[PDB]
Parts: sequence; structure tokens; C-alpha cells
Amino acid sequence: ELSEEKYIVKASSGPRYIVGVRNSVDRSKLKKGVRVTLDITTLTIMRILPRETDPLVYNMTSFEQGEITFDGIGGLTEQIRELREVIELPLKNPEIFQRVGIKPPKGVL
Amino acid sequence: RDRRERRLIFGTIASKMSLAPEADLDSLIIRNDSLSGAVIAAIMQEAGLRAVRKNRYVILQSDLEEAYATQVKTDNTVDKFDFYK
Amino acid sequence: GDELTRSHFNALYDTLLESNLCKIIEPFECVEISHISKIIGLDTQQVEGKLSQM
Amino acid sequence: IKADKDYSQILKEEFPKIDSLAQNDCNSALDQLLVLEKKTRQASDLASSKEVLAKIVDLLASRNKWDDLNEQLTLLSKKHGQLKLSIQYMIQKVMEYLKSSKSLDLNTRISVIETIRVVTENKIFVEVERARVTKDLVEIKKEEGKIDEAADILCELQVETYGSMEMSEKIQFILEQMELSILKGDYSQATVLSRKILKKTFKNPKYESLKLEYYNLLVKISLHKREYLEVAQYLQEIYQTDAIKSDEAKWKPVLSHIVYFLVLSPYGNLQNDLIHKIQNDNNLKKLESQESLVKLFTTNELMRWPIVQKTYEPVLNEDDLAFGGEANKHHWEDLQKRVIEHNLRVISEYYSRITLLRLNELLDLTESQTETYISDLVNQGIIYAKVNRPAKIVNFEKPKNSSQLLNEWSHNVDELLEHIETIGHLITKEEIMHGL
Repeated sequence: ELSEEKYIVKASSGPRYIVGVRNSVDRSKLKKGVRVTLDITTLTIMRILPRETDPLVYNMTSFEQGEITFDGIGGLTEQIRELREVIELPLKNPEIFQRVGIKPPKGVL
Repeated sequence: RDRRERRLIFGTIASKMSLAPEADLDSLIIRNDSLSGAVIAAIMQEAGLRAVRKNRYVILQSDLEEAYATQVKTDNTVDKFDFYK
Repeated sequence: GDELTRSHFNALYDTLLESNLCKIIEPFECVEISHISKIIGLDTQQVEGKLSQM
Repeated sequence: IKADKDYSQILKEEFPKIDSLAQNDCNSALDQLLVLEKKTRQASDLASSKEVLAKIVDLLASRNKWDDLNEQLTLLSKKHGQLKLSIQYMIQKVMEYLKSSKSLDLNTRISVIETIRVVTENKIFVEVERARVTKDLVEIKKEEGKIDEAADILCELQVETYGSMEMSEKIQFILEQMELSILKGDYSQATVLSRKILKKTFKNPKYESLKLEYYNLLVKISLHKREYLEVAQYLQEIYQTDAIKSDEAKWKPVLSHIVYFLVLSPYGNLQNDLIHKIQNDNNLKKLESQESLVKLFTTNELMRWPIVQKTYEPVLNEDDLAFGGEANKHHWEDLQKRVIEHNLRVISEYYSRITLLRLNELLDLTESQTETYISDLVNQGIIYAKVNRPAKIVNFEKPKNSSQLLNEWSHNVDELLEHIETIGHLITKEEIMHGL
């Protein structure tokens, strides 16, 4: 934010620019990181578009569903407990992890 | 590999956590391994998780002893073959 | 005992004497030496010498 | 967890048989009941073990077999594969029968409590159970005296992070802990326990009662440690609650204490702001001596110490907490010091070259207490004073550096210019008004 009407915006093409903002865009919500729209001709900020989701990430999280449940897995019951103590317990009981003092685990290989 | 360094770092990690009064880290550090400065904290995390599994909210010596057997077993190398030495 | 402690406490006593002579003097403009000696409990000559030194 | 061989029907079939076996000594009865318990444990059925544990504990307690019930409890807690809920329910039964023990003497209760605490040592599913049992233990201990052991046994438990408890009982445990710490005589530890509770918790309607007791304990701590302004803030928070604010006969003592403890505190921006705020209070007008007392310590006017010490002294004396007995003699000296400080703060604001004799006359300090007081208040840094003992003069004025003089001159010239502009702009307005 060089001034109230001078911003340093990157571009998806790659070059940087010194771009003047419009009059209706709330200047408060302009910090390092916010996506904005640039007019093609005069290179003027138009909108305050929210954060981006890369298409190669939605294509990852949008898998079908899977119809198998924990019943379908047989024999594996102890390792299921070990995995669930890291996948489910920190996400649904972050208080035992506090008084005991354990640092919540991150990876399960 | 120094005993004093492992003792110092074990005490530092234990101070923040909830070690039981009847739990000795000196019994854990009796043997001189090549233990890194990171594994000797994940071992205490594993001991805490083991205690949480048994519903105990304060880790005991019996869980610290078992933690050493699960986070540091071998580097394999040649110690699996005793006749080399 | 602990000879270091006493050898240091001599200089500590000197520093405390200077500090106390600083404190009693703070609310004054023309204080009398006799009153200062009475407050500190020292003697006029020693108080005068210490005052000149500071 | 499912039994897959549910014994509930089998349990109710076998129970009359064991009751028939219960007509005499329960050794065979408890053996058969333990066989049923083993069946349920291998079946991992919680519902059956519920009634099994309940009936066995009732049988053992009926014959006053606590000397054996404790050992059975230890064995069943140590039993491998025992369901946690079964242990919690059975120990709940043990505590419930303990309130109806009646005939049990001190030794039986102490042994049962010790076994309960050791069995439930270091466990999560029996947290609240062990906490309540320890509370009963500490009540028993403090009934006999023995303040130190009871106090430390209650202070060992950290109740803030128990989790399983509801927010109605953790506050109670903290209050009991603080009360026992105060009784021991470890006010620092009592304050240590105090910060555990968060003030956002008390912003609820159901916690109105606990708020009063907690703030009263805080007031007691700060009073013993003599932080009078903190006591005033805590009593103001007490006053702001509805249950006492609505009731005149309840807020009147609270507001009187507020006035007294706010006047007893030394000067400071907070004290002045609080005294102005309470002076603006409408409820204060109903009080007669407190309003006048606040007027005395707010007006820039010197007061005679004997006049205060003989006028407001009776009303102040007939009280508790402050100025209310021999133990409150510590407060009257503080009031005298405060009134002398106010007198100096007024004189220095007005006078510039007060002589020592008249200064002693106004403050009423004898001869040397005056110089001592002046010395202390200037050393702390409230007033700018300088004595001239041989001349017996006091120069209360602060010599003005050239910067202050020129800044004042500039401000005066700016005010003059602003006023001349206002006069010029009002002349035309009135000329239009009366030129019409």
C-alpha cells in the first residue's frame, strides 16, 4: 500500500505493476495476499475477490466418496486404534492433549 | 551421545509435561545410544499417548519404559548379527 | 564469615552511607549539618568529609 | 461394546438365588457373585456388571464389611478387562452408601476414603468421583483441625483442568481450596489459586451466588495484604451485581465499605476517577455520613484532623471490616496519613512560601513528623517541595524553565487571537439581529 491510491499488485502473467484503485473498493481490506481484479486496459483494481483454490486441489478433494466403512476392514483393529488416536482424538478432544502436555502428533506413516 | 546432554534435554521436556513423581528418567537413559535431539521428545510424546490410551492423565514409569521399546529399536546395521563382535 | 562477604560489605556500607546522605538531602535547600548528623547518627567531621567527597 | 451372550435375564434369574444364599455369611455369596462378574467381564457387558457391582457392594456394606469391601474394591479395580464404566458406577455406589453409613466411625471412613483415592489415583473416568471423595476427606480432616494436611491434600488437586466436572462445582472446589489456604496462613498461595477462575465465567445468571463468595474471599485477601484500592474495585464489582444492588439493606453496607476503602487508599488517577464516579451515584445520597465523608475527601479545602476524628469517628467505628474493632486499629493510622496527604496536596496547590510553624498548625503534625512526612511524599514523587530549615520556609512552587514560560505566552497569544476572531464574528451577527 504505497498510498491511498497507489498499490503494488502482482499479476498472474508475472510482471509487477503500480496500480491505482477504484473509488468503491474498501481500502481497508487490502494487505499482502488478497486477490484483486485488474482491468485489462488501464490496470485498475476493480474487485476484492476472496482467496483462491488451485484447480489441481479441487480436483484432489472432489474424489467420489467411497462406500466402504470401518466394518469392511477386517483383522486391522489395533492399528485402526493407533491411527484414530492421531486422526480423531486431536480433532475432537484437545484437552487431554493439554493437561498431560503432549504435543499433538502430525504424521502417520 | 553424552549422558549429560540426554539427561538435560529429557528433564527439559519432562518439566513442561506431567511426569509422575514415581517416574525416573535416569532409568530410561541407562544405555548410551545415538539418540537424536528429536527422537527423545517423540518418545515422550508416545509415552503420553500410551498413558492417554489407558485413561491415565499422568504418565507413569511403566509407560516410559515401554516408549523406549517402540521409538528406538535398532539401526539394524550389524547389531542384528552378534557374531561380528 | 565467608571473608569475601565482609570485605565486600565494607564497600557496601560506604555505598549505603552515600545513598542515605543522598536521600535525606533530597527534601532540602539549606539543611543544617547538625540535623543531618543527628539523622544519620554520624559525627560532624566525618559527615563533612563524606559530603565534600561526594 | 456388546456382550453377544447377554446375561441380563441370567442375572435376574441368579439374583434371587444369591439373595437366598445371602441369608447367612456372604463368603459363598460373594464367590458366586465374583463368578458372575467374571462371566460379565469376559462378555464385556456393561449393563450386567452395573447391577453385579451394585449388589455386591450393597451386600458387603449391609454387613459392615468395609474392611473387606476396600480389598474387594482394590482387586476389582486391578481386575484385567474390567469396564471403566462399571468401576465408576461401583465407586459411585460406594460414595452413595458412605453418606448413609451413619454408624461408621472415623477409622472406617478414613480407610474407605484412602482406598477410594488410591484406587482412582491417576484416572480420567473417575475424575469427579475422586474430587468429591477428596472434598469429603478434607471436610473430615478440617472438622478435627489438622489444617495443614487437609489444606495440602485439597491443594494437590488442580480442578481447573478436570474437564469432566460441570461449571458449577469447579468454582466450589476452588473456593474451598482458597478458604483452606487462607486458614493455613498462606495468602500468597490463596492469591495464586485465585487467578485460575476467569471473570467471563461469572457473567452468567446461575453463578450469581458463587460470585459473591469469590469476590468476598478476594476482598479478604487484599485487605490482609492492604491493597485498599483493589479491595474497593472488588467491592464495586460486588455492588454491581443485581442480587445486592436491588436490595437496599444489602447494598447499603457494601456502599459504605466502598466509601471507606476508597477513602483509605492513597491518591492516584484511579482513586480520583473512582471517587468522582461514586460521588455521581444516586444511591449514595440516601447515605448521610458517607456522602459527607466523600465530600470531605474531594473538595480542595484543608480539613482539621481532630474535627474528622471526633465527627465521623462514631459512624466509622460502629462497623465491621474497616474501623470496626481492635484489629482495625491498623486502619485509623492510615486514615490520618491519608488526611495529612490530602492537606499537603491542597496546600501545595494553593500556597507557595508556607512557613514551618503555620505548616505544622495546618497539618497538626507535632514538629518533626511534618518534615518527615514532607520528606517521604517528595521522595515518592507526588509533590515538589523544598525546605529551608534555617529560614523555616517551604518553597512549594516549582521554578519555571524558559520553555514553560514561552509555551504559556504562546498559548495566551493563541487564545487572544481566537477570542478576537470570535468577537469579530459575533459583532456581525448581532449587528444583523438589531440592525433589522
